[PDB]
Amino acid sequence: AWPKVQPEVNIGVVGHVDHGKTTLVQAITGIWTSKHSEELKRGMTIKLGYAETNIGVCESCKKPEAYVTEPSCKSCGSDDEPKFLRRISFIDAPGHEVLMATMLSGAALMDGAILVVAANEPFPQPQTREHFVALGIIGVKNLIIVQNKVDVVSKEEALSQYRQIKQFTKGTWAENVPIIPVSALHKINIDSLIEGIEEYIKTPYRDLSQKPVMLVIRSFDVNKPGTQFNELKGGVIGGSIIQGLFKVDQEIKVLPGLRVEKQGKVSYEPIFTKISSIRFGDEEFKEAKPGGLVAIGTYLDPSLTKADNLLGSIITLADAEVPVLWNIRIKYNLLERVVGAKEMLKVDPIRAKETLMLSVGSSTTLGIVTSVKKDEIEVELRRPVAVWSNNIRTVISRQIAGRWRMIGWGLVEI
Ligand SMILES: Nc1nc2c(ncn2[C@@H]2O[C@H](COP(=O)(O)OP(=O)(O)NP(=O)(O)O)[C@@H](O)[C@H]2O)c(=O)[nH]1
Ligand SMILES: Nc1nc2c(ncn2[C@@H]2O[C@H](COP(=O)(O)OP(=O)(O)O)[C@@H](O)[C@H]2O)c(=O)[nH]1
Repeated sequence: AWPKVQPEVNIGVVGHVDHGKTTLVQAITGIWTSKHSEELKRGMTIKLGYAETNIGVCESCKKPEAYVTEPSCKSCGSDDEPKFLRRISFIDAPGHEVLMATMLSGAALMDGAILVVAANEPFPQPQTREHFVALGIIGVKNLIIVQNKVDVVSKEEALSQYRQIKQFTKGTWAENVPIIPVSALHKINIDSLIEGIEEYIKTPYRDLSQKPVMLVIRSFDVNKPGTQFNELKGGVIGGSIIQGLFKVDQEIKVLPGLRVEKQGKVSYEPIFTKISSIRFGDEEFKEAKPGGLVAIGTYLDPSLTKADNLLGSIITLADAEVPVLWNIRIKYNLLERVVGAKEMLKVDPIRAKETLMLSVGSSTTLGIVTSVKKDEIEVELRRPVAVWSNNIRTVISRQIAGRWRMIGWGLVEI
């Protein structure tokens, strides 16, 4: 049989609202991310859609038809069980997509991505352009561009758009990003895309020795009304593990931790607890490595997690040595101009004393610029951030319009 393992890679599906995301993830996993089917034990997030599936391959059959997401090769001859390759995950935003602190969270999480393009829409729609830059900012490594709705246009028209795309990434990092044409609605050429993600979005190297770090993006009080006091469960923490691994029964801590305001002065003292359980989807595990969205059971007073109280925090082992700074130094790189409302907009260089919004992992706090230089700036922060590794990508954003907007990215230096 195939093994009941956990996902080992996260793929985010980004698509201009109405190009195919929700349906495309379904054509692959067989699940509908956005609005869906179970909560009694089905993995949930702050708001974003999420789905997982196994990936296999039939040894006898030819490709791409040989890739399967289920343990069967009948579809092409064999009564033989196909070869398992890996279990994967998909994340996307329900009938929408950026939401501004969401696209920033899903960044330290995404291992690769998929840009959905409607084949019956002139390329590139505005929202696609910004998705495109957002991905560059985010540092999206492995990318695949999917030409959706290809079944509603002619081969020639599809080809026409194909070129437009190829000659839009003609001079960017996307230079070679593959373009795969499909129909998520009617499921057409879906097998090629699965080949395409097996080739272009490979599972990243995993140094299992690195110190464990998980980004918290969800947390709650699982207890239902009526629960008896001696029978209630500890708080629960949903997040994605970035590096290392966590095991049930390990002592851990939450950073920055608990916000305490003694003497009218704010300050955060880390929150300690132990892992009571690890769950991926609806199945329990012993350990939790990077890949997929994991649910961690603790021994925390439900008041602590209740209603995503711990969102933006990170979990590490109790003795892990992780700074928690209220002032950080960032080696940055801005954008020349941002996708403005009308047509464009030019970004002003970082001016001192102006308030910005940085993203660190699943964190997003506002800070005041205290220092500003060619390649570096320093900022005071409203709330502190845990810095588990040296250079951790950060996303600088400015309330350009009336709405915050990415204006560059940088590395947190310590
Ligand atoms: N690791 C782990 N995860 C669990 C356990 N029990 C439940 N979960 C997680 O809890 C999730 C569902 O949470 P949910 O019941 O919707 O929280 P809630 O009851 O809406 N919080 P509230 O009652 O304040 O509205 C599932 O996706 C599942 O993974 C457990 O014992 N261990
Ligand atoms: N013809 C065609 N229609 C599609 C395809 N994928 C999705 N659709 C249509 O678009 C709708 C879903 O749009 P949706 O995926 O929710 O937009 P999103 O939430 O931004 O991803 C469905 O009602 C489908 O009828 C496709 O591959 N081909």
